[PDB]
Amino acid sequence: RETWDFLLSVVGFAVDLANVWRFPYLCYKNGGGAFLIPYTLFLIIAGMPLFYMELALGQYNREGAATVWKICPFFKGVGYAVILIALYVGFYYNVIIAWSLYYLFSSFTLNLPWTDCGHTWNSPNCTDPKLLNGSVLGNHTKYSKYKFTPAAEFYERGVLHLHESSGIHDIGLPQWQLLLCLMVVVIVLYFSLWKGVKTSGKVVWITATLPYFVLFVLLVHGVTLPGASNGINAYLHIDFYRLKEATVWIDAATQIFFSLGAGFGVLIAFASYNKFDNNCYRDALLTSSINCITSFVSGFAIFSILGYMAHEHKVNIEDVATEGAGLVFILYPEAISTLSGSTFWAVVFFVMLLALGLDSSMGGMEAVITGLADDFQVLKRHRKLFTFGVTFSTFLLALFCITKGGIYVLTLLDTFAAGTSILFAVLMEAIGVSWFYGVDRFSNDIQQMMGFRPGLYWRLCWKFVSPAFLLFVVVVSIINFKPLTYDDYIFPPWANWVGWGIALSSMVLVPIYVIYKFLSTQGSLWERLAYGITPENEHHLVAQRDIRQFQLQHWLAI
Amino acid sequence: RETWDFLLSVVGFAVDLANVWRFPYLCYKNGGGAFLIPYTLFLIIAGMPLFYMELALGQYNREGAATVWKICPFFKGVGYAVILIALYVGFYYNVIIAWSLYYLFSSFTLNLPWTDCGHTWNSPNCTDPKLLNGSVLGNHTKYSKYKFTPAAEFYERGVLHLHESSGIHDIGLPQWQLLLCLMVVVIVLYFSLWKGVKTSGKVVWITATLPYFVLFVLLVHGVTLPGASNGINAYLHIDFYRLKEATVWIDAATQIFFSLGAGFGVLIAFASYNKFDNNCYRDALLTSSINCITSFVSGFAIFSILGYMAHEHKVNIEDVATEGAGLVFILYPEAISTLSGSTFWAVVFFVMLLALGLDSSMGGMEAVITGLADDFQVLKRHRKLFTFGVTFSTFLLALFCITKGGIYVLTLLDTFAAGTSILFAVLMEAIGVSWFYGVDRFSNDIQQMMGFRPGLYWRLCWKFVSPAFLLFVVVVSIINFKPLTYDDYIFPPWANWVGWGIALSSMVLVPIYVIYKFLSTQGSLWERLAYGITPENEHHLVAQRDIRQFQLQHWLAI
Ligand SMILES: CCCCCCCCCC(=O)O[C@H](COC(=O)CCCCCCCC)COP(=O)(O)OC[C@@H](O)CO
Ligand SMILES: CCCCCCCCCC(=O)O[C@H](COC(=O)CCCCCCCC)COP(=O)(O)OC[C@@H](O)CO
Ligand SMILES: N#Cc1ccc2[nH]cc(CCCCN3CCN(c4ccc5oc(C(N)=O)cc5c4)CC3)c2c1
Ligand SMILES: N#Cc1ccc2[nH]cc(CCCCN3CCN(c4ccc5oc(C(N)=O)cc5c4)CC3)c2c1
Ligand SMILES: CC(C)CCC[C@@H](C)[C@H]1CC[C@H]2[C@@H]3CC=C4C[C@@H](O)CC[C@]4(C)[C@H]3CC[C@]12C
Ligand SMILES: CC(C)CCC[C@@H](C)[C@H]1CC[C@H]2[C@@H]3CC=C4C[C@@H](O)CC[C@]4(C)[C@H]3CC[C@]12C
Ligand SMILES: CC(C)CCC[C@@H](C)[C@H]1CC[C@H]2[C@@H]3CC=C4C[C@@H](O)CC[C@]4(C)[C@H]3CC[C@]12C
Ligand SMILES: CC(C)CCC[C@@H](C)[C@H]1CC[C@H]2[C@@H]3CC=C4C[C@@H](O)CC[C@]4(C)[C@H]3CC[C@]12C
Ligand SMILES: CC(C)CCC[C@@H](C)[C@H]1CC[C@H]2[C@@H]3CC=C4C[C@@H](O)CC[C@]4(C)[C@H]3CC[C@]12C
Ligand SMILES: CC(C)CCC[C@@H](C)[C@H]1CC[C@H]2[C@@H]3CC=C4C[C@@H](O)CC[C@]4(C)[C@H]3CC[C@]12C
Ligand SMILES: CC(C)CCC[C@@H](C)[C@H]1CC[C@H]2[C@@H]3CC=C4C[C@@H](O)CC[C@]4(C)[C@H]3CC[C@]12C
Ligand SMILES: CC(C)CCC[C@@H](C)[C@H]1CC[C@H]2[C@@H]3CC=C4C[C@@H](O)CC[C@]4(C)[C@H]3CC[C@]12C
Ligand SMILES: CC(C)CCC[C@@H](C)[C@H]1CC[C@H]2[C@@H]3CC=C4C[C@@H](O)CC[C@]4(C)[C@H]3CC[C@]12C
Ligand SMILES: CC(C)CCC[C@@H](C)[C@H]1CC[C@H]2[C@@H]3CC=C4C[C@@H](O)CC[C@]4(C)[C@H]3CC[C@]12C
Ligand SMILES: CC(C)CCC[C@@H](C)[C@H]1CC[C@H]2[C@@H]3CC=C4C[C@@H](O)CC[C@]4(C)[C@H]3CC[C@]12C
Ligand SMILES: CC(C)CCC[C@@H](C)[C@H]1CC[C@H]2[C@@H]3CC=C4C[C@@H](O)CC[C@]4(C)[C@H]3CC[C@]12C
Ligand SMILES: CC(C)CCC[C@@H](C)[C@H]1CC[C@H]2[C@@H]3CC=C4C[C@@H](O)CC[C@]4(C)[C@H]3CC[C@]12C
Ligand SMILES: CC(C)CCC[C@@H](C)[C@H]1CC[C@H]2[C@@H]3CC=C4C[C@@H](O)CC[C@]4(C)[C@H]3CC[C@]12C
Ligand SMILES: CC(C)CCC[C@@H](C)[C@H]1CC[C@H]2[C@@H]3CC=C4C[C@@H](O)CC[C@]4(C)[C@H]3CC[C@]12C
Ligand SMILES: CC(C)CCC[C@@H](C)[C@H]1CC[C@H]2[C@@H]3CC=C4C[C@@H](O)CC[C@]4(C)[C@H]3CC[C@]12C
Repeated sequence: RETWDFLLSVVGFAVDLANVWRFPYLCYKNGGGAFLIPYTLFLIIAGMPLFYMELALGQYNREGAATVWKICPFFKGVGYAVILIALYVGFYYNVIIAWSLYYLFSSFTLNLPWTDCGHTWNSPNCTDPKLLNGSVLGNHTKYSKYKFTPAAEFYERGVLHLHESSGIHDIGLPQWQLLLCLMVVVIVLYFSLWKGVKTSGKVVWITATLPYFVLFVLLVHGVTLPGASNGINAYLHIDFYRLKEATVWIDAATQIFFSLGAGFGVLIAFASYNKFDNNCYRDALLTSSINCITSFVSGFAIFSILGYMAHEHKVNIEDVATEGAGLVFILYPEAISTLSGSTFWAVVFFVMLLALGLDSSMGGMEAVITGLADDFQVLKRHRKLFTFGVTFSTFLLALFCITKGGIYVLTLLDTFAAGTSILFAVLMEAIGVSWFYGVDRFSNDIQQMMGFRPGLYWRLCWKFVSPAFLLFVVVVSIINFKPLTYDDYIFPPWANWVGWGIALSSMVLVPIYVIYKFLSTQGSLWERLAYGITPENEHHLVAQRDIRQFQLQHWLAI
Repeated sequence: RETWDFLLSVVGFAVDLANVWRFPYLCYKNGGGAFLIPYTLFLIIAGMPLFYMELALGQYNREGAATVWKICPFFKGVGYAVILIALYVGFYYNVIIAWSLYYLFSSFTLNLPWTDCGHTWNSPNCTDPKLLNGSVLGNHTKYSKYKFTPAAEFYERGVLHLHESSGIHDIGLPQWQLLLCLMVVVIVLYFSLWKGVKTSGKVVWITATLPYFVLFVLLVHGVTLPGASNGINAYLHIDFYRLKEATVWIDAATQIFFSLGAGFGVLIAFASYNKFDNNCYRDALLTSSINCITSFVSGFAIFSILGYMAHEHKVNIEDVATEGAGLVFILYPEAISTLSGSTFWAVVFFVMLLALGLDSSMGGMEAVITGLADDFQVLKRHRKLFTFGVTFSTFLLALFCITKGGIYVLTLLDTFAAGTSILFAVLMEAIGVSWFYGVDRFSNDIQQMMGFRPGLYWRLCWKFVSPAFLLFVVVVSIINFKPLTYDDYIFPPWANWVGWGIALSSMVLVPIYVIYKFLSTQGSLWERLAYGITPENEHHLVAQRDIRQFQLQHWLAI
């Protein structure tokens, strides 16, 4: 097996599409710091421990996301589910890239399209804050999401053409610009994964340095804006009534698992190609810290831009922009237009966005391919044809999201395909590793790898804290489910049913695989359970009947 | 390899769902005998020769629909395409079975639902021909498909609930009755195919004798009906202006390939499990003759019932009923209601219909499984799990057809997924067998199998007549494509585009596989072509450069 070298003090999981695209609007939806508090809370007790656990497991088992369950086959279906979940996000992650690519084609012009009105895609209700005599902002200002801004009009009508679709029931025909963009994206992804997984300097060298510089420049220019004070005050304000709710915690947990890459198989695949003596402890600590800092500064800049647009458009910060997946493509272009030499900064920004998106998609596809090739070794000899199959099936399923109303399907996937299912997957993983496999054996493996055992804090998190919190958030997501909306359009009940069915398609993979393993094994019921709970490399112990999982000392070991 | 025994003088391909369900409405659409003439024409020169060719190939190669191209790998993709085409019909063939199953649940009642009006599913516009004082048949009789008949109302509103769907753009939610029916159908199909392919007496013993008796009784009762004369005259009338058209020939060719099972891989799989000394000549002759006779008598009875309903409802025969896939479920129940003891005859009829449908679906699924297991031998050791995968994927894709507007998707599949693609597949097969592989080698194989060479007629058909006619019908289908309609609703252009894309998904499998084989082989371009045109068991000849396909004598051999 090959070993990846090209690894700075902080892995690439710190800066990704989740922190630059998902975290902004996920935080803007849940007020201000009222989303930051649960974010850091689930990061210190759930996110970082599960990150460390997945990294250590991938480094010790030297296997993919699915095969690492050779120590406990009854949870191997979990290794499938997360992979499918990864594929799920691949249905809309590549589309986002396409969006940036389109913005790239809009960045080479001397006059940015999102600067003013008067274009073909713009509607008659287009309010230019810079110069507009017909602007009656002082009046007829509906208390709702302001879509009559040049950036929002260019996003929904020029890029997505949402005005040609009434809802999810009538998506229409896929836009040909987005079609060609997605084709280019999947071609680039195929030409980067077919000949094995190389260092891929093209995207790594960028994502290592350029996103930090771009975020720094954006924050420095935003704090100097006239409306920065209101946005800063809104971002630093703590709304305890939102903490009293339940959706904020679910969103924080989902954003944690998105930014840290836990629950998709990317961490396991990454650790499988690392050195056996690599210290995942310091790596996980630095990754979590830098990811938290990056999310904090990204939300700070986002709220600064929101306050600026609120001061310019004379609208409330709550209703100045949207709360969907296209919030950054409306806020950041407006801030770039204010920058001197908007063309160069826009080009650099959308080039950064493309690099982060391609990096995330490449990591996800590599995780999926590694899992399915470790499960079926034949795919290791046909990686090119296999890579084509994944990228092509992905294109056929990403066509729904590039349609005239594909943003609704994208939101449906981001809310149901990822969410309330990844939490269950990571919960089952933690239960299988700490309780079924044993937290003591995991600590012994970590000691064999790095030379030292984790502290009691990590053990209590892997065994008690994180599983309990995951079960709690899963229960509170199931009992307190809320209807999905694009902040102006309420999804129909059958759309929610389809989303729940898509989530169950990955959730039920664990009991189905349990039943399959129970029926595929030969012997008594107790012998089948022993075969399903003992490692595949120690099945001879089942012949000796010395199964530690059938002893109370195993379950009472911390 | 196992060998099937349970084979009467005429194989089960004579009486099938195509002759009892597809042929009736396909002939009623194309006038009367104006559809019979091209049917027999394509049967004597295209249908029977290709039937004999596929039977002999399956009996000689002892392989599935795809692997029989071991003599010419460049056409092996064709063996895939037909299999996919089979799967295509499996998307709507099982649904038809479900329909009959629902009718079975409607057959145990003492009062048939399709006898009169006054039910929940019936609309206010329900005209009972038996007794109705409000019947003003003498007036307000729109010159269109009469849907205000009890049988049609029970079919479209009681079974399909078509009134709740405006078109293909809004299919709605799948009906739960049809859902349970399709679940029962796929369960029965899985429990009949998992433990290998047995004789399956349950459906074979029925389909051998019961359909003939039921058709005989129906014809005898129909010829005695008062309106039988008009229907007989319409069926025996030859409309030459329809022969001057092009759609009639396409429909006749599609019905021939449906009734004979050519173009789906069922014939190859059937012949692969037969004795090596089995005479496919007499079998093909008797099969074609009995299939033609069965189609003729079925159309005769159908036109008799149409004339009866025209006499009762006082409507023209052209507009007395529909021309869709639900014509038999409207005509035959009306004739059964006139029979003495309608309950028993209805039960026997829908039991026959279920047997034929299950037999056709079992043959198609067995062909698909045999092809995919001969291509990948590993599936021979996991036939149960594989059978589940085919049946389940089939259920997930048949859900579109059991919806409130699933009849539109069913018609789309029956018109595009099967049609203009199966003709291209059988054309490529005939070209690869007669020209690339060699008609002389095929005749030598038939002589080795049966002890005698086919006549010059069969050679000229396999090499000249049938390929030319297939190319002609393919060209006339491509250049003279007509928009699809349910005789009252015109499908939108994007529906036709999706249908053409589904057809191309199977059509382009041949050039894609050609490119794949060319790129996967190592050597010069001429050596790659030689490897792609010579049999896999004679590739050593490529080393000796004595390839007969590179000689003019091979192409000029009859
Ligand atoms: C909502 C429907 C789920 C139906 C799907 C239900 C079959 C259950 C078989 C099953 O669980 O066997 C697995 C292998 O599974 C696979 O292949 C890929 C399966 C991907 C299909 C999931 C599609 C979900 C939308 C595990 O097989 P294994 O025995 O652990 O290993 C096989 C071989 O690699 C050993 O080296
Ligand atoms: C509209 C998209 C077509 C994309 C699909 C394009 C790949 C092309 C590979 C290809 O053509 O390899 C085939 C094997 O193919 C398969 O697997 C099943 C393929 C089924 C996918 C078709 C889905 C169509 C809706 C033939 O492989 P082989 O080299 O002849 O034999 C493999 C092994 O069985 C040898 O014993
Ligand atoms: N879908 C999805 C999804 C969802 C939520 C997510 N959060 C985070 C992600 C993934 C983002 C990180 C991707 N990694 C993988 C690629 N990269 C890397 C570095 C050095 C290397 O070196 C070699 C070599 N020597 O071959 C190869 C090689 C590769 C580092 C970054 C994600 C993805
Ligand atoms: N999809 C589709 C589709 C489309 C268009 C079509 N036209 C025609 C068809 C198929 C209808 C015929 C199916 N055959 C296969 C099953 N049967 C049979 C007889 C004796 C046997 O004996 C054994 C044993 N000893 O194991 C096993 C066994 C099986 C004979 C009938 C079709 C299908
Ligand atoms: C089926 C699995 C294995 C692969 C595909 C998964 C995703 C891409 C599928 C699963 C269910 C699908 C949805 C099911 C139904 C609808 C409603 C329709 O009016 C628009 C498309 C839409 C919204 C589909 C979009 C694509 C979708 C979300
Ligand atoms: C079926 C899959 C595998 C391949 C085909 C994908 C389909 C969905 C895609 C591929 C190319 C696309 C077309 C490309 C360009 C145009 C022109 C535009 O003015 C209307 C939409 C239209 C007509 C698109 C419709 C959707 C389309 C046909
Ligand atoms: C429908 C469209 C998008 C299909 C893809 C078309 C383009 C992108 C394809 C068609 C043929 C392809 C080329 C075929 C062969 C090679 C040689 C290989 O060593 C590197 C890639 C390279 C150079 C490919 C690059 C991508 C390519 C140019
Ligand atoms: C165990 C290995 C070494 C040999 C056996 C190879 C077989 C079992 C492997 C290799 C190719 C694989 C398939 C490739 C493609 C698909 C389509 C999609 O639905 C994902 C799973 C599925 C259905 C895979 C299932 C497992 C598979 C059939
Ligand atoms: C969704 C549809 C349209 C496309 C599906 C593409 C994927 C799932 C399919 C298409 C062709 C398939 C490949 C065909 C043949 C082989 C060679 C065999 O030795 C291992 C499996 C492997 C490598 C298959 C893996 C799965 C595969 C890549
Ligand atoms: C619409 C989107 C999904 C189309 C994507 C097409 C991609 C996946 C296809 C189109 C043509 C293909 C190439 C055609 C030929 C070759 C040369 C061969 O020696 C290696 C593979 C390679 C380089 C193929 C790689 C995959 C490829 C680039
Ligand atoms: C083989 C699998 C992976 C393919 C999955 C993708 C298929 C099911 C998707 C991809 C894009 C989709 C199309 C996108 C847009 C339209 C136009 C709309 O007015 C009717 C539906 C139609 C025509 C869709 C039909 C289904 C479709 C072709
Ligand atoms: C998705 C629907 C069908 C729900 C049921 C899914 C699960 C429970 C079913 C579907 C198909 C089933 C498998 C079908 C056939 C076999 C082979 C047999 O030798 C052992 C049991 C085994 C391996 C079954 C185990 C259970 C199974 C995996
Ligand atoms: C994609 C392949 C491999 C498997 C599925 C094939 C069949 C079942 C698919 C392919 C394209 C599909 C159609 C694409 C688009 C539409 C329009 C939508 O308004 C209703 C469903 C409908 C009419 C789909 C029905 C199912 C369909 C016909
Ligand atoms: C996603 C696949 C694999 C499994 C689920 C299939 C879906 C499409 C099926 C399975 C069961 C179905 C439901 C069964 C019964 C009812 C009640 C009826 O009054 C309205 C429709 C409704 C609510 C159906 C909607 C469609 C449904 C949810
Ligand atoms: C969602 C529904 C339709 C799933 C299927 C449920 C029913 C039909 C399933 C569930 C469990 C199944 C049984 C499980 C095991 C066996 C033993 C085997 O030797 C014969 C079949 C038999 C007896 C199965 C028959 C079908 C069965 C009863
Ligand atoms: C050559 C044999 C002996 C060993 C290799 C087994 C592999 C290559 C076989 C066995 C299982 C197969 C897959 C099973 C399921 C699917 C899903 C569907 O899209 C049809 C093809 C596809 C994708 C098959 C492709 C080929 C496959 C992956
Ligand atoms: C469409 C989706 C929902 C379901 C797809 C089901 C089919 C394509 C998949 C699901 C599970 C798969 C099987 C999983 C594992 C094995 C064992 C391996 O040694 C040969 C292939 C085989 C037997 C696979 C064949 C293809 C398979 C049956
Ligand atoms: C909605 C439809 C598709 C559901 C169909 C479910 C079918 C395919 C599933 C459900 C439960 C399954 C059964 C569960 C358990 C067993 C016992 C095992 O020893 C052999 C397989 C067998 C008998 C399975 C066969 C397949 C099965 C019957
Ligand atoms: C994995 C593959 C084989 C699955 C293919 C089947 C999927 C794509 C089909 C089967 C039945 C379909 C559903 C049937 C009916 C409805 C209700 C409608 O108002 C919106 C779309 C929706 C919710 C469909 C979504 C797509 C669907 C779930
Ligand atoms: C469906 C779209 C992508 C159109 C292109 C399809 C065909 C022409 C493409 C798609 C993927 C391609 C394959 C991808 C990778 C390889 C492996 C390489 O060692 C030989 C060529 C081969 C086997 C390619 C042959 C051409 C190929 C099969």
